[PDB]
Amino acid sequence: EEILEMHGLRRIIFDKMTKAKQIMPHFTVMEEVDVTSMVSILDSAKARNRKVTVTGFLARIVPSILKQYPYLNAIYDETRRVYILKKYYNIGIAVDTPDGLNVFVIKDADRKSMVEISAEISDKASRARENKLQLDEVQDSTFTITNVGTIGGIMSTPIINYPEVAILGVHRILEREGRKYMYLSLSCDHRLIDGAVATRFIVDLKKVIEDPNA
Amino acid sequence: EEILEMHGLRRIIFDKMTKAKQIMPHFTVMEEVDVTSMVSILDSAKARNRKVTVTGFLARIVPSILKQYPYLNAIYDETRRVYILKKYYNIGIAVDTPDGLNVFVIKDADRKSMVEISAEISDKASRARENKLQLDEVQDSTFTITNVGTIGGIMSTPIINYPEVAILGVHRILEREGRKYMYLSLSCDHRLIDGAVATRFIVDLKKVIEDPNA
Amino acid sequence: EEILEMHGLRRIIFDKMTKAKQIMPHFTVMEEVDVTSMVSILDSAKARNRKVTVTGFLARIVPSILKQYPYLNAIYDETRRVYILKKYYNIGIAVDTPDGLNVFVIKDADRKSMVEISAEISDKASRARENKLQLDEVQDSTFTITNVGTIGGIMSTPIINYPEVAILGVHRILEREGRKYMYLSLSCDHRLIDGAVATRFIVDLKKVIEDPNA
Repeated sequence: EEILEMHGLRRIIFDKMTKAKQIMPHFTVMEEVDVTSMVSILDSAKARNRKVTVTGFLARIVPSILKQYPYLNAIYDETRRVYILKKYYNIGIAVDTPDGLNVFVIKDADRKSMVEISAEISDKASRARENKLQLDEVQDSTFTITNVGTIGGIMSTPIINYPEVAILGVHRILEREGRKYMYLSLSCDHRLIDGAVATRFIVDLKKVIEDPNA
Repeated sequence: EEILEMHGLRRIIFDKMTKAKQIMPHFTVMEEVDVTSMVSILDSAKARNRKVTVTGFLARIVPSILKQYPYLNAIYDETRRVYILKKYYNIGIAVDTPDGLNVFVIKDADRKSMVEISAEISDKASRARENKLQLDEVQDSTFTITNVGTIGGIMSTPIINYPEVAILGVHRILEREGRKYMYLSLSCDHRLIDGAVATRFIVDLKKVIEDPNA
Repeated sequence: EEILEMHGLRRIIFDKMTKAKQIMPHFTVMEEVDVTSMVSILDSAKARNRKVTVTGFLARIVPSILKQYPYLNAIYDETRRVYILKKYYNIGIAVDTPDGLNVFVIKDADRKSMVEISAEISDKASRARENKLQLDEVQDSTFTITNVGTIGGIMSTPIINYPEVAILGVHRILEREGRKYMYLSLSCDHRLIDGAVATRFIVDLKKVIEDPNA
């Protein structure tokens, strides 16, 4: 066998993790979403004004509900028993780059329209692959979203990006009967966030992918 | 952006949850259940009787299945080595108060009718929203159950209330095809609760909800 | 109320699990699989070929796909600094004993046929539930599987057999359309197995169960 060691980016992502759930107890909850009301909304706009990705539409909605539920847009400090509830919203996006999993951020997401946020993730991801991305662009994720759906998968239990307080898992689309379905999940620090309040969050969010007309 | 320090109640959970998935490695399972037979025994004793809730119900069945699966109801102590299994089954239950989440214990659930159990849940739940609960009433839980199935959600990897040795996760009543199913989840310390002996229990339970004609 | 502490097997697993989800942080993804082609492939081969098990079938394909993601067939280490990816494929498949859970290795599995495999898995099994098993047959698992779908449960968050770096949960099969599906959960270490690769693995498994023919 060939023993192989640890890298830079690999040593980072190793470390982020060994710590993330060294000190954040993970709770994870899910619902499903009648995404048919969603799915077509991109297809009509993928018709005129490419693009809006699935990643891209979600990041559009997610902030305005973290607005109602503040406990989820927050950070975990080393002053120990402490807080940082961030009022501004820069959301993280986990992408696969040939070296290892890289998180980056959408500058004030609660400001950007559908297309912009989607043109940006396009801008940064292929730039994230060619490993030419900059110090400021990977920093200050108040919250973060992980899509596996462009590969596959029903539902996962993702590990929260430290030191945020919450992460959200996008997955593959379904087709139950005869509507378009998809499972979403939520993982969080089960101390700064209850059971109930994590779930109360996903339903208010679900309701705006349920009703994009709201 | 805002700050602050860890609160009385919130801090008790903070510590409890860190010392939860800090000592106890988590294993969770999910089994689907047909609650159709259940739903209408809810709707029939909703009218000619009253109460007997989605929660208040399960609390009635669980203590007897724990009579068969002894490993599931014991609390984990100070000393490593030791386990202590308990022969007296009172279940704790997960109510969200305004002051943070709570766990009260309807005692010896094996000697109270679905009605008492579902009065006692609401009796105590109503007072839990004023933390006007007695220190006595929130004690000694051998097992615990948690209902987001009021607020929403189809699936969970929940956190065992420490020092108990497992937990059960109640969810939303999805209607697939023409009958009613809700997913259940059970997490537990996989040090004494094996791969099988977890599934074996939630598989034995799956029966009891799937025919309350028992 | 009964003390009862720790025995032989109980100690080996307790200790093995305490330390498992104590170093290795646990990310896990689920995929649903159309096993109708598999299931009918069993029954045509059961009416005449004595074998093959749900396990053993899965087990045959497993090493094939580890030969495509080098990372999942690996085992963690002493001094932190190291990782050792394994090149031969020995799949440890875990069944029940009377004392608790056991794991044993169906060794160099990429060579053996589905009939070959399933005869071995059922052999070592009835042995291990008699605790009549060699130090030999419990050697170098490069990768672990856990079928509780013989008991029930659509899914679980199975914890990786230490220090192997991936695991796979096998589950209860349910009829939908009604076609035939079950869920496939793969847990693993999130230090190496980035999100995308876990999924990229269990879409790459999901695709083989669905097309056993090309």
